[PDB]
Amino acid sequence: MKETPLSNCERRFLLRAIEEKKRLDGRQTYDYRNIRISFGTDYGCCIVELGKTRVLGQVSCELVSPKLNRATEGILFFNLELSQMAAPAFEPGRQSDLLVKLNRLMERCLRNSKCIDTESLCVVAGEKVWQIRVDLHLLNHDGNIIDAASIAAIVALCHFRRPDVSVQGDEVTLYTPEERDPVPLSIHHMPICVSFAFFQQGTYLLVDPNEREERVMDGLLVIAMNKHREICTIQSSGGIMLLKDQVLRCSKIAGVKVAEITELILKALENDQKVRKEGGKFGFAESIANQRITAFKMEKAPIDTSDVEEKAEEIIAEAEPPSEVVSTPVLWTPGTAQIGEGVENSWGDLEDS
Amino acid sequence: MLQKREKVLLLRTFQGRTLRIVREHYLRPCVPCHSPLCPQPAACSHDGKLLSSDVTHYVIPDWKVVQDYLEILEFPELKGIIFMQTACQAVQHQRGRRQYNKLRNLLKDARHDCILFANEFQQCCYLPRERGESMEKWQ
RNA sequence: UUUUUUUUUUUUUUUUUUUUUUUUUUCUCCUCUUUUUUUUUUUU
Repeated sequence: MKETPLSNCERRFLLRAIEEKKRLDGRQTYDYRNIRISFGTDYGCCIVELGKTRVLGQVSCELVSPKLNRATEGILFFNLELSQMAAPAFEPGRQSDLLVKLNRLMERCLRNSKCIDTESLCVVAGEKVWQIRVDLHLLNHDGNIIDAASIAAIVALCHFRRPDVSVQGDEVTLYTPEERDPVPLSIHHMPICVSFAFFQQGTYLLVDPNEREERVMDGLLVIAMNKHREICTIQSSGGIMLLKDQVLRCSKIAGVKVAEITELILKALENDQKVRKEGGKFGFAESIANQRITAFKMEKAPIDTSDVEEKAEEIIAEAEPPSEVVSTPVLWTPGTAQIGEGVENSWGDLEDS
Repeated sequence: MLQKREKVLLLRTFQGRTLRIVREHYLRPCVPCHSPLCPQPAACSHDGKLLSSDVTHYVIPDWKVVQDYLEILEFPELKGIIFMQTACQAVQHQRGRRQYNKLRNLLKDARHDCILFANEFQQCCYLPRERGESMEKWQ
């Protein structure tokens, strides 16, 4: 199956809007759709919602032997993924020219910026070191997959907490959250992606576009830039043909937006740590809105486990015992034996000769 | 203008793996000579540190006289020194970082008569190795 | 007192695909000065 086609009335209406500098959902040009984060119970797991998009991030680490060369660092996998349920079009092996540009954007940003400290993830050299592995999934496609994926990866990496080890002399030991407290990571900076869309041959631009606005646009400009004033990647793409003042304007815009987004992320992580430290209840369950028609909650229930013995006993007692015709095995010659109705002759011989 | 040539190299990595990396080299017509008797000013215009002619002579170590005897050539009475870039490269690739930093401070200083010359970037002073050789003799 | 005739918007649709983070170097390196090394003891 494919996705519904685009009519010729919506295109005209969207372009009349864009000309008039008014958007569908009311938000003006330099705005984001507001954000809403939610944390799991075990560390390094979050659900970010930008507008109506969803991404699931989950970090996980493991101890391996560090290849050959680079004997004093650790490796860092990544794996974006697009879930068949995100949108009709996504198909497990039929959208192979978006996955590549997305994985590349994500990896170049996160791994070339050098914000994670992969220096201090060794135990010995030439021997076991930690191998982290980020994982993202797209749940609901409504445009701007990469801003949400980047914020998700950031939060998931800034909420993880490793295991921890004791090393002295030439001897290892591995603890557990009851034997020793999990340990945080070291994060230099916060690289946060921003996207721009261009409309009718660069004459207008719109920040943070959604999926209809994504189908009425010429090309896209992405500018990934960590906090302070330091750019980390740019990738023009789509169908665009650019000037030189516009890249600078865009860089300013991305500066502002990454400032605001980092503000938000820091505040949310702080609130989450405060909640976890007070001693209250946390998790995916205690996030479900209760003021809403589509939610229902039920505490525990002993059902009545008073009768199962009797029923099982009568059932076992009330049925026919195994019968008693026992079969015999036949021996032809050591190596082959037969059981069943058998064959008339011992074996065939000169049947046709 | 420039004239491309090549330079092979035999780098030995820490794991015992050697390789014949090939690399580039671009000659030029006019390497500045940072002298006050260069018979044409404009072609290089001498935009740097520039000697003043009072000396009797000029002494150029070949490579070793600056490799080890360097500690001599700081006395502000010595005047009229010019370093061949091939010696500088020898000391850099052979004597670590301390001697090289002392040499480069020496150069980067308005107290002595030290300059540096682009022997290897000049179009008729460069010479390629030949059958049967060594770094010393070529040097 | 001025008749009769001069065609027009390409035909076609019922195609198979059995992969997967990365990717590839840079050398040897003078740590300055009262010492053996003090040590019980009690109040936390």
